[PDB]
Amino acid sequence: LKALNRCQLKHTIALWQFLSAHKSEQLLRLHKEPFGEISSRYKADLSPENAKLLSTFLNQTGLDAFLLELHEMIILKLKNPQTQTEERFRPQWSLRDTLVSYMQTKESEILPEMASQFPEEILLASCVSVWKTAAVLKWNREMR
Amino acid sequence: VFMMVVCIELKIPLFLVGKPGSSKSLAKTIVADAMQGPAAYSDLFRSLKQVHLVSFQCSPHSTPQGIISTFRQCARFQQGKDLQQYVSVVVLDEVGLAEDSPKMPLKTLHPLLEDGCIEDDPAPHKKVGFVGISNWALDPAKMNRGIFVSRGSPNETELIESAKGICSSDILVQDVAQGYFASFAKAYETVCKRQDKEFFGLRDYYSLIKMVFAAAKASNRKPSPQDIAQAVLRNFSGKDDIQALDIFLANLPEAKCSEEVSPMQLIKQNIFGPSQKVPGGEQEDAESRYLLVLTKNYVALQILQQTFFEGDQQPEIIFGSGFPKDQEYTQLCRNINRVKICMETGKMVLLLNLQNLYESLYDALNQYYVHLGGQKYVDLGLGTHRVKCRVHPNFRLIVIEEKDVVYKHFPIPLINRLEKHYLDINTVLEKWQKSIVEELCAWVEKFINVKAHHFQKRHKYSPSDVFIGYHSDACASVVLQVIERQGPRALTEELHQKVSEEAKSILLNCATPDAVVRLSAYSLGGFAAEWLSQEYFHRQRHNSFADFLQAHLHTADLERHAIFTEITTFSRLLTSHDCEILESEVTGRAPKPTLLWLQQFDTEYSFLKEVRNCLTNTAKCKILIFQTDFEDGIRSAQLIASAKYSVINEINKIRENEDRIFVYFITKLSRVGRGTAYVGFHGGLWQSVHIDDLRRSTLMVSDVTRLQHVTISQLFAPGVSILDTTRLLRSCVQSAVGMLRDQNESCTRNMRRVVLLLGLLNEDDACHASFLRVSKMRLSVFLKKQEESQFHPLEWLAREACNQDALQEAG
Amino acid sequence: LTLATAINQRGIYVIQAPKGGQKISPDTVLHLILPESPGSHEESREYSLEEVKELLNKLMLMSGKKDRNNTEVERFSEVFCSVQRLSQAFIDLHSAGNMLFRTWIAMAYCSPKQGVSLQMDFGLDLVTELKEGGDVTELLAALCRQMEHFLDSWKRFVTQKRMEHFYLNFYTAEQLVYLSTELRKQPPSDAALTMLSFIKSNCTLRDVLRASVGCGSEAARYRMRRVMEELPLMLLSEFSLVDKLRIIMEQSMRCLPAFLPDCLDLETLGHCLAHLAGMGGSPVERCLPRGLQVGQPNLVVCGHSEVLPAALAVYMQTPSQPLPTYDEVLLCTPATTFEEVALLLRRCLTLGSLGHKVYSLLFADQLSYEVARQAEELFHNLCTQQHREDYQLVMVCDGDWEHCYLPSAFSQHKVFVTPQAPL
Amino acid sequence: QFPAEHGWKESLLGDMEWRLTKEEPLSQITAYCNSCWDTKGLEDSVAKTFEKCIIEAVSSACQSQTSILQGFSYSDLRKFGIVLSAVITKSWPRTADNFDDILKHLLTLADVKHVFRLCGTDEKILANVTEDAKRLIAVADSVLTKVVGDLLSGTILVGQLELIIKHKNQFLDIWQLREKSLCAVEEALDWRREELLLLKKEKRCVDSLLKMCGNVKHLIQVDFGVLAVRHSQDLSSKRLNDTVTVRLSRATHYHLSSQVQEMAGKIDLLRDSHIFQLFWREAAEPLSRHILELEEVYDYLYQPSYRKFIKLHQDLKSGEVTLAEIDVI
Repeated sequence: LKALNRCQLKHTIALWQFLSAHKSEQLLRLHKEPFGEISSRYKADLSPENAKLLSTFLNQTGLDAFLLELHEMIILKLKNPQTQTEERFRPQWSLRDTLVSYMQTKESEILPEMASQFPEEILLASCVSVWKTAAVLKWNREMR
Repeated sequence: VFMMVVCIELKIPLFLVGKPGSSKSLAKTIVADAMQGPAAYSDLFRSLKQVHLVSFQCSPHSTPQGIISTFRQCARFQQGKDLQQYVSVVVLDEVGLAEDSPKMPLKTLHPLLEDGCIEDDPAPHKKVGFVGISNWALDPAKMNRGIFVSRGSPNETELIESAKGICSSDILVQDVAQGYFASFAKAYETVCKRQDKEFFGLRDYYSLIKMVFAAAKASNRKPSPQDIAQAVLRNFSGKDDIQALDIFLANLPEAKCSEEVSPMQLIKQNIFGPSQKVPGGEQEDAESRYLLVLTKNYVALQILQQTFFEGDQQPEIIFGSGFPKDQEYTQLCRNINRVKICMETGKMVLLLNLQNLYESLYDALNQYYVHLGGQKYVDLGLGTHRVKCRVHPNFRLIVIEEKDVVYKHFPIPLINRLEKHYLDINTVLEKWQKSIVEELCAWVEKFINVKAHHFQKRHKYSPSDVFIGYHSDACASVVLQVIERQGPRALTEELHQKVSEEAKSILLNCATPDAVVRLSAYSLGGFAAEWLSQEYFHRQRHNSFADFLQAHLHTADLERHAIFTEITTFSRLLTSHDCEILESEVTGRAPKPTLLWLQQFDTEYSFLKEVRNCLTNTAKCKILIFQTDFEDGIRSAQLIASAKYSVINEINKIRENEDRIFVYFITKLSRVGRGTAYVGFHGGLWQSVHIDDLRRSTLMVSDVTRLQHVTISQLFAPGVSILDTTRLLRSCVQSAVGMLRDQNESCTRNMRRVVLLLGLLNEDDACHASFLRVSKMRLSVFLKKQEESQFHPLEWLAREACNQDALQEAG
Repeated sequence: LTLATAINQRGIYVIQAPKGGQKISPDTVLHLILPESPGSHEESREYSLEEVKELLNKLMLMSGKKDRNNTEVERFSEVFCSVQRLSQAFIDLHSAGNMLFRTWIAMAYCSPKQGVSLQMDFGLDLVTELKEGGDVTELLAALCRQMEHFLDSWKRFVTQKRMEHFYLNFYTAEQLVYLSTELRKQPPSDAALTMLSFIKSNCTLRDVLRASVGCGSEAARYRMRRVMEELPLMLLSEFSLVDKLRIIMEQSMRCLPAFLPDCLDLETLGHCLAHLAGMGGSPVERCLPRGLQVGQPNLVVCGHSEVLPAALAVYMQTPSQPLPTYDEVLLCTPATTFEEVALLLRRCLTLGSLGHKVYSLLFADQLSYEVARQAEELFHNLCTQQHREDYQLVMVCDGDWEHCYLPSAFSQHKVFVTPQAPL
Repeated sequence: QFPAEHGWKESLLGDMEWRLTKEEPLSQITAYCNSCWDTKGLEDSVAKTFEKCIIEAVSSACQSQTSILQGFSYSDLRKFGIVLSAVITKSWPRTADNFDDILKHLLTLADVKHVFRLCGTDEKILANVTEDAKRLIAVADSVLTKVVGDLLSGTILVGQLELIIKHKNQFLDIWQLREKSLCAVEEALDWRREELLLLKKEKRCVDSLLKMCGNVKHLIQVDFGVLAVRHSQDLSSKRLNDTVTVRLSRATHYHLSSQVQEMAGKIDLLRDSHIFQLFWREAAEPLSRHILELEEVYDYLYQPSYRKFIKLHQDLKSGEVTLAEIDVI
C-alpha cells in the first residue's frame, strides 16, 4: 500500500514495465543470473568491436527507455519457444530492426536516436549481453 | 628540569626536542607542581616564582588564531598579579607537528615571543614565558632567539645510567637484577631500534627494566628465565617483524627456558595486577602502561568478553556514535566525561574509539601523575580547558584497534605511550581445537550444497545464503564460544568430538529452515541429513519468536544476570499486537517486553534515556527487545554496533540486583538484497539464531515439519488442521477470477463474481457452510486426481524448498 | 554547576538570522539569555555559543564528589544538543535560499515559563506567533525533523523552478535572494544593476520596470488573496505546532508573496528576467570548431600552458560577435563548489534559452572530486528529462591531470583534434 | 550392483561411514579389533570403508599424543596389524628425515614404546604389519642402535646427551626391549651423565667468572677474548669426546689452567654475595686501558677482596668488628 499509494489505473502497463525490469535488475546487482528461463540461443557474447560500438550508443542516449523496452522484448517476446522459426524472431537478425518493428507494433513514442545511430551488427542472438552491458553502466551511475 | 626552571624564571623561550620518551613531559609535570611559589614542596622552590601552565597541543591543522588565543589566555592570568612572584608559561606540545602546514601557525610566535602581542599596544604583563616540547624537528629560525636544545637518543652509557637510576631504589636488589640486564638490555634494545622502521618504543625499555626490577623484588631473588621472559615479551609484542623474545634470546643463551606465555596471559598480568594474588606490600608503584590491543576485523573485544570480564567486573565500552546525530563536539565531551567518571570510581575502560579521543587523553596515557593527599591527579583537556582529574588505583585502560590503522594511522609518540599486544582469534586457539575449525569450514561446504550425481538442476550456494551472517572467521567465533562454555579441561578424545558437535549445533542455529530440508532431500533420506533436520525442527525451537522466547526463559542457566541474544529474520519485525500476544502467554514471570525500534531514535542520549527507564523498574525477569530493519548499507551496521554497547554499559551500571535480564536484538534482512552483506556470528555474549517467521501464524501450522507427511490434497479433506483452508481458498478468489473470460465480450460480471464469492465463502449461514464444504471436497478430489501424474506426491515440501527462484519471490 | 542549574531552570535559547552584516554561522545565530532570578538583582546575562561550549567543557571536567545523580548536567547537555541541531537546520535552510525564515526568531525555554516551552515568530504581519508547552527536547526534535523534510522538499522545488524558468540559472541561490529583494524596491542598488547587466547590457531602472509590467500572471494574485484569507482557518484547523508550521510553510512554498509581499517570487523573478532578456538585443550565434560535434560533450586534453589558448579558438569562429562572460565560460578551481558548475551545466542544457552559444569548462581537471561527480550526474539527469538537443559543451583539461575523475569519465566523448590558432 | 554411475554404492557407504564416525575414536579403533565383524574377504566396500575410517581415526587420535595402544584387547591379528601400521606411519614426524627430530620422536612418545613392546612380545605382530611401516621401524631401530653406539663410544653430540639423560628410563627400557627382540648401556649412560655434569659445573663457574669481571665492564676488565671465543662456541653442536675425555673401564674443555680453576669455584660459591661484589668493586676502584691477563689478575689484582673478607669472616666469628666497617658493609 505504501508503494502503490501514489498510483492510479493508468500507469499499470508502465508499472508492470518498471517492476518486471527492476526485480530483474536487482538479480544483476547480486551477480546472479538475470534471466533463467531464456534459452541460451539469445545469451551469446558480444564481439569486442560490437561492444566498443555499443559503448558509444550507451553513452549517447539515456539508459532508461532503452533498458525498459529491451527488457520487454526479453521478457515477453523471446520467452516462448515459438520464435525458433525465423518468421517470428530470427536470432540471426539484428536488434535495431527488431526494436523499431516492435515499437511499430507497440504504438508507443520512440526516440529516433536509437533508430538512427544504433549499430546494425548487434544481432538478436546477442541481446541479453547487450542488456547486461546496458544495465551495468546504469549501475555505475547510481552509487555516484 | 634545570633548563625549564631557569628559562621560566627569566622568561626565555625554550625549545626541547628529542625522541619520544626522553621524559621531556615528565620534567614539565614535576616542575609545574613543585615551583608553585609559596606553596612549594621545599624551601628552594618557595623562593621562586609561582608558575601557571597553559598547555596547547599543536597539530597539522593548527590555526594561527589558536596560538594567539592561547598566548592571550596565558597573559590574562598574569594581569593583576605580581610579575616577580607569579608567571604564566605557554607550553606548546608537539610544536614541530605544525611546522610546514599550509595554515602556518608558527609565524605568530616570532612577535608573540618578543612583546606578547601581534600588533596591539605592549604591556608589562603581556610578555609571558614560553617552553616548547616537540618530538619532531624544528627550524632554528621560527624561534625568536630562545635556547633550542635537542638530545636525540642515548647511545650506550646513558642507557646503562638510566637503567641504574631506575634500579637505584633498594641498592641490594639492584645487584640481584643488574650487571647483566643493565648493559645487555641496552645491547638488544639498540638492536631492536636498528632492525625496525616506524620506530617502536623508548618508554618500552625503561618499562622493561621496571618490570625486571619489580620481579626481582619477589620473595628473595629471581633474575631467572620464565620471569625475564615475561618482561622481555612485554617489550612490543605486536610488531610481527621484530622477534622481541628471540633478539634477547639469540644473544643470551643462559635464559633460554620459557613456557612461551601466549599474548592472552600477558593481558591478565597487565590488567589484573602484576602479581597473581598480592604484590609485595601494597600496589602503589605497579603502574603498568595502558593496554593497546591490535586486532583484525575487531575480534579482540569478543575474545576478551568471553574471556576475563565475567559479569560484574566488566569494563564500560567507550565508542563513537552510530545514530545519525550527536556531532563531534557534543559526543567527544560526553566520551571524556565518562572516562573521568571511570577514573574517579576506578572502573575499567574499553576504549573502542579512534584518534578523536587520543588528542585529549594525551597526558593521562603518559602517566606522569601529580600527587596530593596520597592520591594521583592527571590532567585532561577539552578544547582549551585543561584541568587535573583524580585517578583511582584500580583504573585500567584498554584500547582495541585494527592492526593496519595502528601501523599506518597512529602517531608514533602515542604508539610509544601504550603497551602493545596483538590478540587475534587464531592466537587464542590451541592446535587441537583449531583443527575443528577447518573441519567446520569443510562441513559447511558439504552442508550448503550437497553432492548429488543424480539431480542435474542445481543452484550453487554461497555460505552466506545458507548461514546468514557468515564472515571469514565465523567458525573460529563459534569454536571459541564453545570452548569458553566448556571450560579448562584436558584433551580427552571425547572433547575433540563433543566440542565439534556443539559447534555444529550452534552453527546450525543461523541456517534458513528451507536449507535443512534441502539437505534432507538432495541427500536422499540421509542419516546426517535427517539428524540435522530433527535437531533444527524438533529439538531447537525455530517456529516463531514466541516459542523461542518461551523456551529460552525456561532453559537459561540461573547463574547469569544479563543474557544477550541476536535474532535474524526474513519476515516483518514484531509489532505491538504480536508482543501483546506474547505477553498473554509470558505473564507470571516477565513484564511486557518493551518494543524499541533503533531507527526511530535520533540521539544516543534519547536511546540511553529510554533503555534506562526500561531498566530502572521493579521486575525479576525482564525482557528487552530492540528492533532494527537492516536497510542495507554501511549506515545501519554502525547503528546496530553503537546501540549494542549502549545496552551492555547500562546493564553493567544498573547491576545491584540479581534480576535476570534478557536482551534481544532483531535484524530484518531480506533473502535477496542490495549493497553490503550482513555479518552475524559476532561472538561474545551474543549468539546468532535465525527465526524465519517471528509470529505464530494462524494460517498454517507453526511446525512446518508436519507438512512432510501430507500432500496438498489431504489439507482440504475434512475428517486440528495443518492449513486454514477457508482463508486459503478465500485469498485466491481475487486471482481465481482473473482467468475467467465470458464467451461474449459484453459482460462485466468478473467484478461481481468476487463480491458474490467472498460473501458466499463464509460459515455464518448454513447454506454458506455447505457451499464451503462442497467446494473443499471438490477441490480435494481435483487435487487427488492431479497427483497421480506427479513423482513423489508426498514430498512437495522438499520440491518447493529446492526452488531457489520460488524462495526469492516470497522471502 | 550552579550556573548550569540556573540555565536549566530558566534558560532562553534564541535562534535568529544574524543581526547586521556578519555571515550566518552557529556562533552568530545562537545565544543564551539567562534571565533575572526571582527576588535577585543580577543583570540577566547573555552568553554566546562559545561561552556555552566552554561551560559544557567545564561541566564535563568538574564531575565532583557526587557523580551519582548527574541530572542537571545531562539535561543541560541534551537541551544544548537539541538547540544546536535546530540552529544548524536553520543555518543550512538560510544558505539554501528560503524567504520565509529570513526574519525568523525562536525562543527555546529550558523549562516551561508559564506553560510555554517553545515560541516561534516569523516577523511578518500575516503569520501569527506560535507558542507551545511541553518537553522542550521532543518539540525541538520534531521541529528540526520538519525543517529537514521541508529542506529537501524546497530544494526539489527550487530545482523544478530552475528547470522551468531558464534565466533563474544565471544566478546562485543567494543572488536570487538578492535580486528578488532588490528588484521590487525603489531604485535598486547599483550592484543589482551590474548583476542584471549580464543579461541585458547597460540595464537601467526603466528597463526593470518595463520588464516587470506584466511578469506576474493574473491568477497568481487571486491565488495569493485566496490563501491570505484562507490561512487563519487552516491554522485553527490544526492543533500541534508542527502541523501549524507545516501549513504556514507549505503555503509559503505555494504563494510566497502572500506572506511577505516586498519580495518577488521565484517564478515571478524568472518571468521578469525573461522579459528583460528579450529587450537585450540580437542573440549571439557561435558555432563549435572543426572536429567538435554539437549535441555531444567535447573533451579537449592539452598541456597546461595551452589550456587557455585552446579556449579562445573555440570562440574564435565568429570574430564579430561579443566576447563571452561568466555565462558560457567557467573556470574550475579547487574552491569552486557545486553551484557554480551546476549553473553552467543547467545554463547549457535548458530549453528556454534564446540564441546559440558555446559553453566551456576550463581547468575542469582541477575540479574537486565531489563537485565533478555531482556535475556529471546533474548533466545526465538533465539529459534524461528535457534538453536542448544541440547543447554545445566543451571541457578543457590539463594533460597532466587526465587521470582525474571528470576527464576520465568523459573520455568516451574525447575529441582527437586540439583546437589551435596562430598568435 | 546397480548401474555404477548413479550412486547406490557411494551414498550407502557414506551412510555407514557417518554412523561409524560418530563414536569416540578409541571406541571406533577397539571395535575394529576386538570382535569378528569381518570373517574374511577384506576387499569389499564395507571392509575398505571401515579400514579407511579406522586409519583416519588413528591419524586424528595419535596427533593428540594420546596413549592409543595402552589397554588394547584384540582377537583378529590382521586388524591389529593394520592398526599398528597406521599408528606408526602417522605417529612419526612429518619431516622424518633428520637425526634430532627422529630421536625426539622415539624418546618422548609413549606409543612407540607400546608398539615396540607388542612387536617384541610376538612375531605374528611383525607378520601382520605392512612393509611400508617395516621400513619405518627398521629406520627407527637402526638409528637407535647408532645412538647407542655413539653413546658407548662417547662421540655423540651434547644435545643428544641431555636428551637421553632427560628420558633415561624410556631410552633404557626401549633399548632393553629392542635387544630382547634382537649391560654396558647403563654404565655408559651414568659415565656420560657424570662427565656432562662436570662439564656443566665448569661451564657455570667460567661464565660466572666473566660475569663478575664484567660487572665493572666500564674498566680494564675485558682482555682475553680467547677465553670468550671458547665461550662463544655452542655446546649443543659440540661433541663430548672432543672437549671432555670419556672414562673407559678429567680434562675439560677450554683447557683451563689449574691456576684459575680454584678461583672459578671460589667465586661460584660467592656469586650471589652483596658484600663480596661490593668490596670487589671497591678493590677495582683504585686500580683504574690495562691488558688483563691471568697472571696480573692472579698475583695481586683478584682476591684482595677474598683475603679481606676472610679477615672479615674471622672478625665476625670472633666478634671484634669495629663500629665503622660494619656500617660501611
